[PDB]
Amino acid sequence: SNGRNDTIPVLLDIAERTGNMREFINSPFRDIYYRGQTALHIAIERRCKHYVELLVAQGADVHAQARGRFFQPKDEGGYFYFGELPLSLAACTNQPHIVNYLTENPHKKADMRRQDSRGNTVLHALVAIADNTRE
Amino acid sequence: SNGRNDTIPVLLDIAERTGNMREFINSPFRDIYYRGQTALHIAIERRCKHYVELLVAQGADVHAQARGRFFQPKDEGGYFYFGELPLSLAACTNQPHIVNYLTENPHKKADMRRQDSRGNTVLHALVAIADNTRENTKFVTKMYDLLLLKCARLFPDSNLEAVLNNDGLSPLMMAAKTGKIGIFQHIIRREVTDEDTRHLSRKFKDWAYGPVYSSLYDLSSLDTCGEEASVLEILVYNSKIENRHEMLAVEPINELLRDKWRKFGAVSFYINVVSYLCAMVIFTLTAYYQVDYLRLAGEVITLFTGVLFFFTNIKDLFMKKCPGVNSLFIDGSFQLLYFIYSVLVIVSAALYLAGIEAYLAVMVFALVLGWMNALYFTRGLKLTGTYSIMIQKILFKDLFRFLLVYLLFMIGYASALVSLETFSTFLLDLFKLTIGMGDLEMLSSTKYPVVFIILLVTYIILTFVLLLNMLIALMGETVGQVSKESKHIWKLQWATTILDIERSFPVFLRKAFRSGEMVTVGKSSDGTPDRRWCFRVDEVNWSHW
Amino acid sequence: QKILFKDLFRFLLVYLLFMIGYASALVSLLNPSETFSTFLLDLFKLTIGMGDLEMLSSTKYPVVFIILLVTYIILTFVLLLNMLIALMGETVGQVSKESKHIWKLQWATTI
Ligand SMILES: Cc1nc(C)c(-c2csc(Nc3ccc(C(=O)N4[C@@H]5CC[C@H]4CN(c4ncc(C(F)(F)F)cn4)C5)cn3)n2)s1
Repeated sequence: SNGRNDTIPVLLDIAERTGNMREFINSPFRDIYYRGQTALHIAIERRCKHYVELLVAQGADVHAQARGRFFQPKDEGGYFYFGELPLSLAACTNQPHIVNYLTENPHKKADMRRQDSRGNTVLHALVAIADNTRE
Repeated sequence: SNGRNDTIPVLLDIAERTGNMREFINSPFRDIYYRGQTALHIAIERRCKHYVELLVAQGADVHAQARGRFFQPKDEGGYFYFGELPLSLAACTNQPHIVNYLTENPHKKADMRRQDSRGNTVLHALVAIADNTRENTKFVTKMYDLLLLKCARLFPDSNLEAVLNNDGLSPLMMAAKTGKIGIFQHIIRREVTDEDTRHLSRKFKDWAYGPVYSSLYDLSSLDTCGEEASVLEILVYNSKIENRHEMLAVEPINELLRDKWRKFGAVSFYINVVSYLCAMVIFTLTAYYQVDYLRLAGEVITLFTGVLFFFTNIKDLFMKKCPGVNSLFIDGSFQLLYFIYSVLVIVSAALYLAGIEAYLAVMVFALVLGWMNALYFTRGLKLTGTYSIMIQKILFKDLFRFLLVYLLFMIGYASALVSLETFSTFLLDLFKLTIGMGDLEMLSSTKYPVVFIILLVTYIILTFVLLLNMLIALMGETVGQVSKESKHIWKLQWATTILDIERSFPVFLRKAFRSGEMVTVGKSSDGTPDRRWCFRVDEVNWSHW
Repeated sequence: QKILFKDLFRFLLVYLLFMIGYASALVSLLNPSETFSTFLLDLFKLTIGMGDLEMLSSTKYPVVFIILLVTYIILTFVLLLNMLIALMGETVGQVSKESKHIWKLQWATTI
């Protein structure tokens, strides 16, 4: 709410003492509709640059796959197909700052050449999301 | 003058000296035109704030009923209807400061729930004054919001919009029936984001994932399973036809009609059509034989269909009926055809039992009118609905007044031509001649071989060329302008068919096929969830994030 | 092809519907079985005006039969000709640009 939530820093502070920091920021939702969507996907689609920076600073993942039925083309019975990668999600939601940060960061960067399950790269996803409008 | 006269405070001082201040500043004009307009109404309508504050300071009256004939709707013979309250008058003249002050003031305040002699609240008055213009709809919607929110903050109870007038109409159905796109559309997709006053909204934000926004429209009054007054039935039946199309094309209504179609509407119609075609085939087979037991069963089936149509047409009298439905193509035009076909069938049966030999003529007329009736069921597709609308327009035009007076023109010119029982014979001969199957043998018996020659040439000219040209030009004028209202009245016909199918179902069947879904859209007093029958409409927008 | 698809089927459907209904109604006034083909042929001939009305006098009631024939002729001819003319005019005044756009497609296809 209101662009910030102070709980996450304390939650990560607890998690690192629990000794599961690599496993903590990872959540392949067993549900069919939300299969593979980790916390980085949520942080990116919420347009929260600071939280994306924080989560990638802990070194979780930059190549997580959003394989759920929700994350499928409308022809297959989905609602939003952006590719299946956090970089593809950032590119398909019009977040240039997130794309820039994910491409050039010290911790871990997602290569633009990576292909999802369908083989689509970031540009294939950008083509898929585009409709013949102006904005 | 110049916004201030200094005589008012002095006169009020004299009045308070005289000890009649309650009766001094109160002016129930006994004139029939101004029956009730007190000084507060005059102060407010002059766009003056300091004087209205000054007069209301001593507490004269704030709920004065301006029952005058001048303060009545233009349809009743007035010139300005604003409700009948100073608060409603201030709200109907775009005076946000006056309406603000009249509510949050120490001395005396006007409750927004108060109703005039018509039962109209201030929101009803705002709906009544609104028309379909930008500079009007702007402040009407803005101050309708303002008033709804203000009545929501104070009195944490049922919203002001839930108060019905003496006709049972809330502002929503009042706007739907009277035909205002502005306030009606604003109410339909009303979204309030404040936490305290959130239950007032009618369009929610169920879920969102980047550039996809699944909004959740409310169907509190749009779709009611019979046991309430509904906006949709009023829109389709009781509204201003001049402006009915633009209000059936709003966000929930059109997709709600499509959902009803897909659910039961389209499939009821196909069951409804195939049955009528089968009945028409059975009736044709029965007529072709006029085995006798089988054709008697077919005749019984035909009589059953005829009596069903007769009961359907008669039962409408005790229901929504008696408009000027003689020219409307919203199933009003086909309703008279239904009734005529049923009456022909019934009269044929009666003459079949009364011994009159003219039974078969009426029965065959019933069969042919029944096939022209089977032409009705092409409303299921726009490509065929437009064709049906055009062909029915021509049938409702071609055979009527101009063709009728064309027959009368034949009558008159036959009467003029005869003899410068022979009248009827010459009439038949001329009728055959005009089509081309007649003969010119009448020239021999003419007493004047001159005059008639040129006269017959002129008669042929007018009867054939002129009438054919004007008849063709009739559809020539129609088509170019009606290319769009063809589909407009097609939409009206489709919606009317869906709603008429829906009514015939029992209440439990309507609830079984009820559209939308129950959603907990928020919290209320005592933590009770808002269980509103809502209608999801998924959307997409790459402009706001 | 556009006229054959969208318009020819509707015209034929309406024409056959009216013809079958009215022909069955007229046969309902028969006097004795196999007269279906001959009666349909004579009605079709009378539609343009080349037919014979010899069988008309054999019916019991001449007035209603003649009136119904007149209604058949006027309604079918006027309505069907008017709908043909109106639909073709509207099509050629509306989708000429769409046909222009289309022709390019099979031109490129042929290439
Ligand atoms: C201009 C007009 N004036 C009047 C008075 C009109 C009028 C009134 S009733 C009527 N014509 C009727 C009446 C009754 C029925 C009928 O038995 N039904 C309806 C609803 C349930 C049941 C089966 N059906 C159906 N249910 C689900 C599907 C699914 F599988 F797709 F889900 C498919 N089909 C349709 C059909 N048609 N016409 S019309």
